[PDB]
Amino acid sequence: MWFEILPGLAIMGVCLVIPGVSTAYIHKFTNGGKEKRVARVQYQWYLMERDRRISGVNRYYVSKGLEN
Amino acid sequence: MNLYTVIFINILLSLTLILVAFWLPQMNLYSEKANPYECGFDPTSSARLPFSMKFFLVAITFLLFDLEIALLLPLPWAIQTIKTSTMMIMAFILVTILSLGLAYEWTQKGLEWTE
Amino acid sequence: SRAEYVVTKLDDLINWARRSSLWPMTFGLACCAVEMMHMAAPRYDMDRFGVVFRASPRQADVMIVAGTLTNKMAPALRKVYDQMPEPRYVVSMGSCANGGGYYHYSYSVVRGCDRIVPVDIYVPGCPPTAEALLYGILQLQRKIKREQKLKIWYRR
Amino acid sequence: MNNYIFVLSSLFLVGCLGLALKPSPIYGGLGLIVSGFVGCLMVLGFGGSFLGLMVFLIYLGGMLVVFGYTTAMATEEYPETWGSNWLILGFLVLGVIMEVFLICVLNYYDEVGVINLDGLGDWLMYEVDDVGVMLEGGIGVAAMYSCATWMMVVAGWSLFAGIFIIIEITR
Amino acid sequence: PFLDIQKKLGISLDRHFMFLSAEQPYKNAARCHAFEKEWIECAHGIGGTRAKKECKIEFDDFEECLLRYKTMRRMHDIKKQREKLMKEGKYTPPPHHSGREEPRP
Amino acid sequence: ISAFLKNAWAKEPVLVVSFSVWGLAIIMPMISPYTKYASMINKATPYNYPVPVRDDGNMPDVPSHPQDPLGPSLDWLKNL
Amino acid sequence: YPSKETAHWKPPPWNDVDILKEKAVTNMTLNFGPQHPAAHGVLRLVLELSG
Amino acid sequence: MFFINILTLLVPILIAMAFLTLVERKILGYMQLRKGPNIVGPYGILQPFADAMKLFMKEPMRPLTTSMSLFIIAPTLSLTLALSLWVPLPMPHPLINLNLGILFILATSSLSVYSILWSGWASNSKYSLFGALRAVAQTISYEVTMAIILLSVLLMNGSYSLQTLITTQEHMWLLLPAWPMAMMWFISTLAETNRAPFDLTEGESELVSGFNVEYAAGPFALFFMAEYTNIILMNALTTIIFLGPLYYINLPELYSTNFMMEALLLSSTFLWIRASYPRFRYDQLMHLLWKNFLPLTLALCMWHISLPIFTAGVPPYM
Amino acid sequence: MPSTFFNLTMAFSLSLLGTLMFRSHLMSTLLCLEGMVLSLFIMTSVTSLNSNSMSSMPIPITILVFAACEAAVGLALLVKVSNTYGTDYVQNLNLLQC
Ligand code: SF4
Repeated sequence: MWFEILPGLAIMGVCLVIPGVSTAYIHKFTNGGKEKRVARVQYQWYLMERDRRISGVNRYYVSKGLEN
Repeated sequence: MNLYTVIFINILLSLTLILVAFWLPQMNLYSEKANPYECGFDPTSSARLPFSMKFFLVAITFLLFDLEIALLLPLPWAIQTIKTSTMMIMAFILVTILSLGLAYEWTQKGLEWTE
Repeated sequence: SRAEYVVTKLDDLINWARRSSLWPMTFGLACCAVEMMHMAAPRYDMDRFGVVFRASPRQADVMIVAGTLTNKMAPALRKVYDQMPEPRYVVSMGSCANGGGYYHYSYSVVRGCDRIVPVDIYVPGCPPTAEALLYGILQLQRKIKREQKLKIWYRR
Repeated sequence: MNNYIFVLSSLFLVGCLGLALKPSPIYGGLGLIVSGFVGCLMVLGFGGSFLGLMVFLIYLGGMLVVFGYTTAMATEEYPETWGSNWLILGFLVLGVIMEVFLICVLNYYDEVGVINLDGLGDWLMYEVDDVGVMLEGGIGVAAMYSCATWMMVVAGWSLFAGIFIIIEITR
Repeated sequence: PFLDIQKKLGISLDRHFMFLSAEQPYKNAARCHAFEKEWIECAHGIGGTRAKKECKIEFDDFEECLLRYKTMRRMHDIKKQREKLMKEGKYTPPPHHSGREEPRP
Repeated sequence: ISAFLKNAWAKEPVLVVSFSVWGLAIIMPMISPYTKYASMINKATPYNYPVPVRDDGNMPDVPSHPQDPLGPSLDWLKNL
Repeated sequence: YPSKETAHWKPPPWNDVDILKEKAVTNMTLNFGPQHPAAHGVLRLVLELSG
Repeated sequence: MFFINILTLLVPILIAMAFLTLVERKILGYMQLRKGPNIVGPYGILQPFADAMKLFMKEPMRPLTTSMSLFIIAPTLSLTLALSLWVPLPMPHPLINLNLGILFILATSSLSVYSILWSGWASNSKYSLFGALRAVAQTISYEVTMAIILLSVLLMNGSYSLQTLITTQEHMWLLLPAWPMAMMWFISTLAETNRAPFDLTEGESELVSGFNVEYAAGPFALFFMAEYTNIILMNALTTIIFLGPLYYINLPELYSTNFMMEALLLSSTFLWIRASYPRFRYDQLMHLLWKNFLPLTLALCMWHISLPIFTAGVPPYM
Repeated sequence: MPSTFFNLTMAFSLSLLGTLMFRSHLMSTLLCLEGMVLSLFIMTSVTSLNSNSMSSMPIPITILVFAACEAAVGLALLVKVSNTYGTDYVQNLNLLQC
């Protein structure tokens, strides 16, 4: 019947959901728990560079709070 | 660096597939297999003879319309202007001119094809 | 176990691919083409067996000679066979094609397509039933299933 | 990454030389598309995004139409490629080697005046508004709709009258 | 312009983006805004021939700001001398010039 | 000539809708009451630093603090 | 003032039109069969096409 | 790690296309009252791999009359662009955040035409030339209206970046404000992918095969792979632009799943249409577009320039 | 910047050389005209971006607009030329010598 279309469509769906989930998780993991910052504009790039220079480890995601 | 990396990986993947395709299968090459194809009977002429185009006018009109799309594309940034009256008036003028040109070419049987 | 074992399994995979996906070229010369169409029809459904028609001989595997092979036609059939890429197989369906058929003693008809091309499977009939042609296709799949090309190379 | 823009410019020169040697129009259009891509990359490296993407788009369309016309009208039985004629092939290789020699000669004669293979890439981008917001070329090109309105007026009339002109010419 | 129709009518179809100091979108000043303004104001009033001699200082400064040749040569000389010293083993760069510095926010 | 328009609506609907929406686009900006607010919002969007002005003592209107009652107010946008 | 080089020149036509050799318009020839999906199997419909 | 991300974005997409072939064949079968593939593995799940193997193991061919350079280049370019276009897509976080993502997509897709064109010329065969020139006509049709459609929706999006579309449709679908634009976009994508009804560049009936008449084995496989990657890509683009999924910053996987559902449904709709409808005559395709879509598209472009101004709803830049 | 501008100048010069030195095909000459246009566009855009003179970036797009218009006129002339002399070879374009 029509139920036999669903198998290949299931393989489809898994292979099409894998990309987004994978990229999101990789971004979080490689940017330390926060989704990748976006530099649409030179101001945001400047802020990210300031964060990198302030981290002391040369990584923009490492954050410093009032304790600093 | 990342866009370069991804596009280079794509290029390498495609090239690797091409190389596999061209160097894996067993090859038996002879003239009949390598000659062009035309539905069973040998060609009667070359494929490089002139091939008249019946839509040349709309080809050039496509060039012009592509450039007018070019003029239109800055609109998303333009709309942030403080001179909205002028922006809107100029965009309306441009689109109206496009429409009138299309209307003229339509009424002069331009979008039709030569026979 | 042995390089022979791995080569045998590789050959098995090779033939599994080739037999599971074989694309007949859209060739049809007379009545027997109608029974080929019916074989394509829903009731038997060639596609179910992985068989799908393709027009360009450049993208085909099996040439199903369906119908009489007239002298005038013979050169065209020979060239399309030659232009098919290897590996390629020829299936002859109908008396018209296996031999001269009803028109065997005529001045125009080539008495059998096997004279113009090397045939693999001969399907008899007039017209062979769509079921008969399906059985012939399965026979060709069996023929491919026993190939031993890689094994013959390794032993070579 | 210091020689990036110089390499792109050199590849652009190579593409333009190939175009100049006027091979068959099909291969000329191929080389022209490659040159357009190189120019887009150069503009993007200099930081303009809209302009480079823009040439790429416009000229994909333009060279499509050029393909159509050349295959409808500018075709021979035996189209000539770059390697078809030893004259063209030899002058292509000669162009490459002579341009390299000229680059070296200028480098040695004056190391700063024009070409500076020493410090190549140091003097690409000069100033940047680090804390600015709008800096992208899109805003500048959108100036047409607000300040440089005369510019868009003339361009639009150019296209509008172009339609009539081509209609009558092809009549 | 050969016909001063724009000046007569008091309109500026194309006179308002002639140079770098002109108004730019969203008040993003260009490179050498100050130098070009100085040159333009110096040359205003006095004719072209007088300007070519009198406003020479301003024009030269603007050329320097715009094309930057003397700065390029200055840097080339510095780096060539540093390379010579390094080959002779006379000089070593400081940590910050070598990439190891204490970053400033 | 209502028959002409009505036959057009019957046989060549696309052109009729195109011309109608073109007319509506030209008309509505004049009719609409909210047209004024577009330019005001664009001006409101503060994209450059508000350079302070030296207090010479002759500047009553300009404020001395962002939270002072003087100067532009954006409540008209806050409840546009 | 004639010259050996130009002796083969002729006066231009009174109207600008020049009696030019007729261009023999050649139309492509296409087999369109027999082995074609739309040729019913055994038709060599040699077509003469422009565009 | 970026390489792991590249793998996780390419391998699943290639598998998705591979199985799209099977899904097309089975859906067409069950809609034509037949079962389609169902022998090669349980429910025919191994048929795509069987066919890929057969194609890559069949002899590759270099006809004597071909321009071998472009003959080998164009397929590679087709697959390269097909894979590349997946890069900027936000699902929801993009692999590569380009500010002018939509312009990137437009330019790359427009370059895809040159694969067909150069392949058709290099084949040096009459049917191949026919296919190349029909591709010329198809592009001349679709591009002019595609660009204006995207501009019209962008006037409400606010920017050319795709990632902005998610926030724009955080409350509703773009379809409701602009279904008229959406249907023309859908037909235009149909035309662009060379899919039926506008399957003219490879009209198996008229021409035995268009550009890919002299191409066999792995090169032909590359062309087919690029085709069925582009189908999924365009359906994904529709799902992102219109038919906006749901974004909850805490739950990205919800966006991922909603996107997969909508893209799968639209890709199936493509095959539905293929089975349902006949084919156009490329002159009729061109007339359709230029004389119906283009006028209305231009009028809607002016309408959507007006709407932000007179509704006081100009979107935020950035 | 300076080396890139020099290279672009050489590219334009080579395109102009190709334009001034014909080679049988008129469409090829039109393509060389295009190559010159593209080199000029790139030079203008680079200059504007490097100067940060945003008020000048409309000018390059107008360059493209008018270059496209000229190319369209050229292609129409090619249409007429082929419809007359059967091909696009410039040798046949010599009726006005007398
Ligand atoms: S074999 Fe019999 S049924 Fe088949 S084509 Fe010949 S006469 Fe007809």
